Amino acid sequence: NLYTQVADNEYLVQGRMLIDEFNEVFETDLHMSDVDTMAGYLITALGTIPDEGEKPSFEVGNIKLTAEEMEGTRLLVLRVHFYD
Ligand SMILES: [Zn+2]
Ligand SMILES: [Zn+2]
Ligand SMILES: [Zn+2]
Ligand SMILES: [Zn+2]
Repeated sequence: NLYTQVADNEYLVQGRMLIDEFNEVFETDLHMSDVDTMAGYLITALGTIPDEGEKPSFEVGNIKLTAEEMEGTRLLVLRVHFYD
């Protein structure tokens, strides 16, 4: 699967998940031109590639996206929290 829940309002999302897929699953409104995946989305939004083990976040609307797992410079897994 491209994502899994871990707790109320909190999920792990594979970097390869399409932004459009994420919006369909989660009822969100993310958009970014010339970028198709959630890995590309978060990397672009952060503006810098995190070190392995470094877990910066980007907030947008009621969502917080965290770089949960890097494999070299590839963003493998995002953590997503939803707020009210
Ligand atoms: Zn949490
Ligand atoms: Zn740093
Ligand atoms: Zn390192
Ligand atoms: Zn390494």
